Amino acid sequence: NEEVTFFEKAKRYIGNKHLYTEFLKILNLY
Amino acid sequence: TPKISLQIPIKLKSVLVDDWEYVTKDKKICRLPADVTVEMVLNKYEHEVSQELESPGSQSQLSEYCAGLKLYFDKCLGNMLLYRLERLQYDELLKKSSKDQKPLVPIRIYGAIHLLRLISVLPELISSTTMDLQSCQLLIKQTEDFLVWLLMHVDEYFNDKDPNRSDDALYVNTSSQYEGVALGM
Amino acid sequence: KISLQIPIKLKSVLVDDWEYVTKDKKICRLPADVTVEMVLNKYEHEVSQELESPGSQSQLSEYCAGLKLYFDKCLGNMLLYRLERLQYDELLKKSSKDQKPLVPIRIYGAIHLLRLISVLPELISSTTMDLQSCQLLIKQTEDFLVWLLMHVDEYFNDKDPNRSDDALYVNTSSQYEGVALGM
Amino acid sequence: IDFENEDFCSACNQSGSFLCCDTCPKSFHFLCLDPPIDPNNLPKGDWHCNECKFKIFINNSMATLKKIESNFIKQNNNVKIFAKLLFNIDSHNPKQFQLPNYIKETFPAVKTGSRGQYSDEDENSIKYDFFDKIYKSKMVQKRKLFQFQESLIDKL
Amino acid sequence: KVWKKQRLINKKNQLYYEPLQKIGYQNNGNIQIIPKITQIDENSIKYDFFDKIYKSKMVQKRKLFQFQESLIDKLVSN
Ligand SMILES: [Zn+2]
Ligand SMILES: [Zn+2]
Repeated sequence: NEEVTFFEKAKRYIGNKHLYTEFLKILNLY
Repeated sequence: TPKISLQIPIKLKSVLVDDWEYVTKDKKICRLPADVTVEMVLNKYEHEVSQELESPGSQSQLSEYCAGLKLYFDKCLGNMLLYRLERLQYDELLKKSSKDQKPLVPIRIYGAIHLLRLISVLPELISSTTMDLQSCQLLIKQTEDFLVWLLMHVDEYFNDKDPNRSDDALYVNTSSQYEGVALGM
Repeated sequence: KISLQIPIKLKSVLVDDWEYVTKDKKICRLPADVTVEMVLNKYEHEVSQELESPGSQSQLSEYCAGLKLYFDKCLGNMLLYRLERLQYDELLKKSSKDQKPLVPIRIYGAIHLLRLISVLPELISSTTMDLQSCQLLIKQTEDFLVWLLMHVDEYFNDKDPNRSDDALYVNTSSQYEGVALGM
Repeated sequence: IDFENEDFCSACNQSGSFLCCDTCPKSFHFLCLDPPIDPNNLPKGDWHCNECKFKIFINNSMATLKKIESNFIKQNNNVKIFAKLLFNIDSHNPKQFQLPNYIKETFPAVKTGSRGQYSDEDENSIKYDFFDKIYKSKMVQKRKLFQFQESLIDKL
Repeated sequence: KVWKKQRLINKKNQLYYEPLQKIGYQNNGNIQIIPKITQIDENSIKYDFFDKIYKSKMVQKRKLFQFQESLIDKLVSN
C-alpha cells in the first residue's frame, strides 16, 4: 500500500528517466 | 519444446478411472449443473492458500494462476474435456444458452471432475507450447501444489455419498435417448 | 575461405583474455593447473567412451595427437602476445639450465590452445589440403569447441588475482613491462 | 485439387454423420465442432475447420503469427502464465477426451478398447501487501502463543 | 563471487526474451527495462524487491524466534 507510494515518490524524486532506469537496475541486482 | 511431468497422486488417478468406467461402461453422465461449480473449488483453493503465503509475489502468482486456470477450464471444457456421450449434454446446455440469449459460462456449471481431467491432460498441452523452462517449472509446481490440496479434499468433491440417495449422486443413468446417439442410431 | 563457428561465450573469453594480457598488463600464471595435455586427453577419453565405430575412434585419437603436436610446434611461434614472451623465454632458459627440453603441451593452459584454434582457419587456408580432410578437421574441432563450451565453467573462471590467490592470471612487475614490452 | 475427406470424424476417430472441410481432408461430427453445429441449420457457404480458419486468417505469414501471439500475451497480463498456451487453443481443431498413457497403466485390472471403451476385469498491490502484513501478524501471533504455551507448561 | 553484467553482443545477434513469468524470475543481472538479455517491467522489479524484503523479514523473525525458544528451553533447564 504505502510502498506503492514509496516507489511513486522515488520516481518523482529522481525526475529523469535514465537515472530511474539505473535505480531500478540497482534494485533488481539487489 | 521441453519434456515435463506432473507427479499426479494415485487416488486422483483412481477417481479418473472410476469416472471412465462410470461414463463409458455404466453409461452415466455427470449431473449438470453440479452442486459445486469450478468457480467454487478454484476460489476456495485460492482463498485458503492466500491466508498462508507470506510474500506479495507468491500471492500474485497464485492469483494469476488461479484466474488462468479458470479461463482454461472455460476455453477447454468445450474442446477436449468431454467424452463422446457427454457432448450431447453439452450441446443441450448450448441450446439452453441459445434460448436465454446468455453466452455459455462453462465454469459456473461443471464440477471438479472435469477440472481434474484438464489438469491430467495439462502436461501434453504445456509440452506443445514454446514456454520457457522456468515458467514451465512454475506452472508445474503450481499445478502439483493444487493437486495435493485437492487430494486433501478427495472425499468432499468426488466421493459418492450414500448411493441410496439419488439426489446427491454425482452420476445419473443416461436416458434411452442418450444411448441412441451413443450407438450412432 | 574456410570458416569456424566459435561459440559466443568462448569469443567473450578470448576477448577478456585480450583485455587481461593487454592493458591490464597481466600474464597467465604458469605452469597452469590444467594444461593442454590433460585437457585434450580428457576430451579424447570422454568422447571415445561414446564413440562406437572404430574408424571414428581412430580419427579422434589421430586429431588429438595432431593437435598436441601443433601445440608443441606453435605455442612459441604464433600463440604468445608480445607481453608474455619473456615468461616463455625465461622458461626456455630454465630448460637449458636443467637439460630438460621444453614442450609447451605440459605447461601451458587451455587458453593458448583456444588461441591456436582461433587462428586455425587461416592456417588451414594456407594449405593445399583437400576439401574433405579440411572439413573433417573443422568438424572435429567444432565438436571439441562444443565440449569446451560445456566445460567453460570448470576451465575459464575469473578470480581477480589482486585479492585472493592462484587465479587464471597474475600481475607483472615494472621490470617485466620494461624488458618484455619496451626493449 | 479435390482431395478425399476422411470417413472418420477426426475429433472422435469414429464414422457417422459428419461435415467435411473443403480445404482439408478432416471431417468432423456435428456434435464435435466448437460450438457443436446443428445438422438442421448448416453454415451456408464454404465451411472450414478451426485450423483452416486460423491459417487463412494468418495468411501463412509467420511474422503475423508472432505479432498476434505477442499482442495476445500483452492483453492477457493478468493471466500471463497461461498466455502462450491460450493462443494455441483458438487455432487448432478439437478432439475427444483420452487420458494420458501413464494414467492408463496405473492399475492392471483396467484395459483399453479400440472404440474408446475402458473395461475392468493499482488496487491489487495494496491488497497483496495487505494480505502479506495480515498473514505476518497472524503467524507472529501464533509464535507468541507458542511462547505462552511453553512458558505456562514449564512454569508448572 | 564475481560479475553480473555480460558483454554487449551486437552485430544484431542478441536474444531479447520477454518472459511469461515476471514475479519470480531470476534470469540474470542482465536486465533491460521496458514500459540472452531478458526484458522486464517496473512492476516486476517492484514485486521482486518487496518479495526479497518480506522474505528476509520473516527469515530474521524466525531466527530471533529460534534463538528465544532455545533460550527459554535452556533457562527452564536451570
Ligand atoms: Zn465426432
Ligand atoms: Zn479445415
